[PDB]
Amino acid sequence: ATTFYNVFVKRNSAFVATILASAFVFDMTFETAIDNFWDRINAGKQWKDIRHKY
Amino acid sequence: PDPAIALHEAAAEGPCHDFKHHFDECVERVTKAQEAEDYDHAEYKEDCVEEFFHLQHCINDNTADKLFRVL
Amino acid sequence: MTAAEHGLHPAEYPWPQNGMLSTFDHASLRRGYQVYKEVCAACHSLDRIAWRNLVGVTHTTDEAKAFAEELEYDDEPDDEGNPRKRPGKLADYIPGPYPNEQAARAANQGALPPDLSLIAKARHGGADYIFALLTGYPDEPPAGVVLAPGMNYNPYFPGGGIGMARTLFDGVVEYEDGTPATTSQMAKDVAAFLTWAAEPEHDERKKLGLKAIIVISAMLGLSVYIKKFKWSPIKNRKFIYNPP
Amino acid sequence: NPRKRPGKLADYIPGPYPNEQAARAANQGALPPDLSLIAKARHGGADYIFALLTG
Amino acid sequence: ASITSVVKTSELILKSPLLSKIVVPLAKTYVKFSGYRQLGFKMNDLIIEETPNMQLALRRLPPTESYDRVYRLIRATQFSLSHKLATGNDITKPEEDDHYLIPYILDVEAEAFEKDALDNLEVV
Amino acid sequence: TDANRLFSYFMIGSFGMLSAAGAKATVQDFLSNMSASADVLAMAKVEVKLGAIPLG
Amino acid sequence: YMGWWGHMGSPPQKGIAGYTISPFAARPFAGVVHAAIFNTFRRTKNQALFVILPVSFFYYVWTQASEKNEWLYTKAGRHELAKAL
Amino acid sequence: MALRKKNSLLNMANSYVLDSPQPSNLNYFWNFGSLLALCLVIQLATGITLAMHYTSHASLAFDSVEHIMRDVNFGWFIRYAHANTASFFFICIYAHMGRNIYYGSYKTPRVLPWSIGVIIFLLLIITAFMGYVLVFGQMSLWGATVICNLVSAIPWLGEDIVHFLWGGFSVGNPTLQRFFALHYLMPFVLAVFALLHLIALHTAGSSNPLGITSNVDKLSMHPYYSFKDLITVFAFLLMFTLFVFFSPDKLGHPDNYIPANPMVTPASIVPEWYLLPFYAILRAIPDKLGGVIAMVAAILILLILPIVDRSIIRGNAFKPISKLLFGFFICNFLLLGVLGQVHIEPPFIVLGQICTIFYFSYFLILLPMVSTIENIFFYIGSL
Ligand code: HEC
Ligand code: HEM
Ligand code: HEM
Ligand SMILES: CCCCCC[C@H]1C(=O)O[C@H](C)[C@H](NC(=O)c2cccc(NC=O)c2O)C(=O)O[C@@H](C)[C@@H]1OC(=O)CC(C)C
Ligand SMILES: CCCCCCCCCCCCO[C@@H]1O[C@H](CO)[C@@H](O[C@H]2O[C@H](CO)[C@@H](O)[C@H](O)[C@H]2O)[C@H](O)[C@H]1O
Repeated sequence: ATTFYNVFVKRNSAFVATILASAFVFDMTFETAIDNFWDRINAGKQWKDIRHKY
Repeated sequence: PDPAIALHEAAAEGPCHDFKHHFDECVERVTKAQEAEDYDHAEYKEDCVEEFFHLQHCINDNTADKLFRVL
Repeated sequence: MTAAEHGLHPAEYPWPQNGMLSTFDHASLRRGYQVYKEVCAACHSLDRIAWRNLVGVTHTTDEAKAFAEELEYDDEPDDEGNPRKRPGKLADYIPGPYPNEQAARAANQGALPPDLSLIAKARHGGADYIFALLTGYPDEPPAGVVLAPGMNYNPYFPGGGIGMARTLFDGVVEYEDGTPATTSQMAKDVAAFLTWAAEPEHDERKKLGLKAIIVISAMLGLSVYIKKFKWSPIKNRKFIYNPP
Repeated sequence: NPRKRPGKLADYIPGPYPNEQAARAANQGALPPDLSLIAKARHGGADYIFALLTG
Repeated sequence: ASITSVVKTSELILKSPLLSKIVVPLAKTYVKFSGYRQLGFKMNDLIIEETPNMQLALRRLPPTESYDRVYRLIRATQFSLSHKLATGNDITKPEEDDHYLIPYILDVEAEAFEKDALDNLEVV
Repeated sequence: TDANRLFSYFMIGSFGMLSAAGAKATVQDFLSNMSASADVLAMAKVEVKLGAIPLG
Repeated sequence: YMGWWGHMGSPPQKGIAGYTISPFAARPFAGVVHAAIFNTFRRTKNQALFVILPVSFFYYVWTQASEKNEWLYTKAGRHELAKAL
Repeated sequence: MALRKKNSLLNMANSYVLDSPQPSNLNYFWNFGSLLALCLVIQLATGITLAMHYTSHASLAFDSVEHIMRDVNFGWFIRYAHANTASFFFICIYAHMGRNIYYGSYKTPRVLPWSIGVIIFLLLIITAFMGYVLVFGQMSLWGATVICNLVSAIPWLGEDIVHFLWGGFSVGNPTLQRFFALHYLMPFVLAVFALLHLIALHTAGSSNPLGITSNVDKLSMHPYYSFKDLITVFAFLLMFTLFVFFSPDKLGHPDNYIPANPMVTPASIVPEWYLLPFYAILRAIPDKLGGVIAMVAAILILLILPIVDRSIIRGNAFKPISKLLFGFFICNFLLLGVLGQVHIEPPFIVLGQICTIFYFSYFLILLPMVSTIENIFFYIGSL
């Protein structure tokens, strides 16, 4: 736990780098997660669901 | 056959029966008044729009959800 | 004003797209386009929608190009500078039934059928108003209403007398998906379609709003923790006073 | 239906050709420019127009 | 307004038996509802001080009174920001709500208003 | 304890992370308005005849 | 009227000791449950009349006015409307 | 000496946003200032973006707004953000003015920031009105027609002035192009006045909810108010998000999605919600010129608060009668708003007149009376 602090938080350069890398990962995964969720709650409604008829 | 036809009829006979009666009474009065002569040379000509709105507004409140459920 | 002068206010129908997380039903949008094409387009334009807008919403690229290629549009002049027509492309706008307002009014006993591209945003009520209006022609006008010539009674329309006659009757359209084309079904579909036409970003907008709501909520929660954390020295300050 | 009217003072002086293509077709490919600004649109101005027409 | 105005008008009211009979009970209630005592203020602590006259009156306070005032303002500011009220000894009791500043501001203003009057004197 | 400080920096850092993710999303979406719009992108794909064109 | 740090324009302070603790040493949300419930109730109760009185009055006014207006533009209200114009 | 204090440029930022000494007890109503700064930034960013897509010609304006909605990437967002943030700008500005009236921020020594503020409020009204015209929908046109025909009431020269502002005999292309240029410019002027009212305020510093001096107990603007301002920024953005993404047309009027038609007059010319109180005041006076003067006076009368408030105490925290009077004043200002959108019919005609009298009588009669009486009650009540 001290180790975690020392590595990622103590130096601001490290902390900001950790924040931006986290932001990148969050951004990518959150996009994917919302996409899947949105497709499930709107199932059979969207173009992707009816496109197969054509 | 249009689902709305039956739902509107059911709502008129049921929850909006009081409003149905008002509109009916109104139409009776107005038709009778139009039947009488020198109606064209009267100051105020009565309509039934108000009663119609009350009825339709009621019917819509009792029907909207049911109608969209069968489409 | 009298309620007549305002028009009857339309019911709140439970549209598929009502609801913070709900998109349009695209199968309804497609059916609604077919109603527009077979019924409304006789009198009403949809000038702000291009063939490309239907692609990936209601139609595949092939179906939409087929629709465009059936029409003739004004090309650039030939080499002798004579005017020319070309077949339509996806970037073309859906063409109107009348060349100008005057032609439109002449065909409609003076009344000018508005463009429908924005009508769902341009009337109080939106889809509900369009649905109510198309389904709201009584068999007989309320006793004592005097309709102007070429007007039809419709209580949802302000003033009661509308220049547009009832147009949807059971089986005026034959839906390609086997859905029974009842008056109410066709009105629901076309009203959905016109709502999409007015706000084509609607599906994307609500998904991005969901993301925004989530992130901004989290940042709001954290901002409150951080504020309370930074302020705690000031809130927790205590004094001891010894008069000098 | 479209209609024509007689011109009024607010009307612009009308061109001899309906479009560029018609213009070029009538002039063995060359496009006679509009002259409304030609005196400002060439180095020389009036002198250029005078020299060209007499030269 | 001037404190002089407030003081003079109040004295007119306290003189008239009728007026005092109806106004003094109201004013006591008003001050109870006002609730400045629940932040440990004395009435005079609330008078607007960003005026040259009031700045001068504050400079004329005896050092003790001045130090006490600074503590009451700091204490009240802390209760304000905490959204707490005074409890116990911090609540100003009616007997402790003394007009410590009114004498000083009345003297400052007396001179300032005399100065204005005398600037407008006409020899006869 | 280091545990104690680390917790509060996890809150500050989460807030910085969402702010960074939110700012990227905001900037990227908002500036994309400047990229070619749908009408422009449609006027690509020009089709041309070849029957008109003589040799040389 | 306001200075800057070092000469803010405070009357001289003396005899006040201020104490506080570090944000890292404090629980920032200490007694938050008690405050959210009991403190908010106290503060709202103390201010309730100043909101309730004007809101209730103006809502009543509006309600009366909107109901009269609605009634005047009915059939029943024809005569009263004729007089009001 | 630290760089932020040494360097002239940095020192100016420092004096406003970092070392600025603030009272330690400002409550959340002191956050509307920074929200109005955020609104002003969002409006500049979205506004300049829309200007890159908008065409000011009347033959193309409405179409250019449709192009923004339909073709420009995220154009829908930029358009709705700009339109809704104009509503939020007025919510925040009324809140900020409300805060200033309730806490007596207009009293000495802050009369100058207050008076400049009243001008900022006028510029915001003008800015938002011109922006509304740029869409060139039915409400745009009929708004410009009616509002610029109020100027016709100016005696002798009124008609001439209207034609000069329109650039023609009716609202048309010249009017639209000039409103575009001015609507672009006015927000920069508004920003400068916003900055002037802060520079003016810097001499006294912020007032505080107790209305006492804060010279005794100051807090640096950063980090305390920086982090407090983030809470309301996120609260604001949550409200913004609900409107912009989920209900973008809730605050607007559908009539503006019909292209301007000088022939057809819309059902109802009602202004945007935030102008409605002033509109109600104008309708209350039967005379055309009277109405216009009253409407302008309803804004300029704020300039006399420093005179008509006779209290020896700053702000309403401790003044129960003033708090009640202020409650009635604020609710009446909302009732005026509501009366601005009803039809000119009984019984709202008389009601609108009474509410207009109440609005003015607050500044002219009640506040001077009530503040005088409270002075006497504080003094007698504490003897
Ligand atoms: C043959 C004529 C005709 C057909 C078919 C027609 N309309 Fe219309 N429509 C009109 C005319 C004319 C008006 C204008 C009426 C008026 O302003 O009095 C109009 C008005 C409207 C309005 C707006 C009413 C308003 O509030 O101004 C909507 C919405 C509308 N039509 C939608 C449709 C839809 C949807 C269909 C068919 C699915 C349709 N119309 C079919 C002629 C037609
Ligand atoms: C763009 C519009 C405006 C912006 C951005 C703005 C911004 C601010 C800011 C940041 C402050 C200091 C912080 C605060 O107290 O909230 C402030 C204070 C103030 N503003 Fe505004 N303001 C604006 C409009 C107005 C208006 C319209 C008025 C008055 C009608 C006004 C009057 C004041 C006053 C009197 C203060 C001092 C209040 C005090 O701290 O006691 N401002 N403003
Ligand atoms: C205080 C700042 C501003 C306010 C209050 C404001 C307000 C408005 C409003 C109310 C509209 C009508 C919105 C609509 O219904 O569509 C609008 C439109 C517009 N504004 Fe602004 N505006 C501001 C700043 C700016 C700035 C700086 C620009 C820079 C050019 C700008 C450009 C536009 C454009 C181009 C339009 C027309 C496009 C449209 O309606 O969306 N605005 N503005
Ligand atoms: C960067 C330095 C340049 C100086 C000007 C920049 C801005 C500036 O000074 O920012 C500050 C953060 C300021 N807040 C306050 O005064 C403030 C003070 C006390 C309490 C709180 N809130 C409570 O919790 C505050 O919010 C603010 O939002 O005022 C903007 C309007 C200023 O913009 C301008 O005038 C220029 C232009 C963009 C309008
Ligand atoms: C201070 C600024 C510094 C310079 C940074 C330069 C940033 C400019 C980048 C513009 C990039 C846009 O690039 C494009 O972004 C949009 C979102 O906007 C993404 O689009 C994706 O999400 C959006 C919503 O967010 C949907 O409409 C779309 O269906 C989907 O594909 C694309 O997948 C990407 O191709």
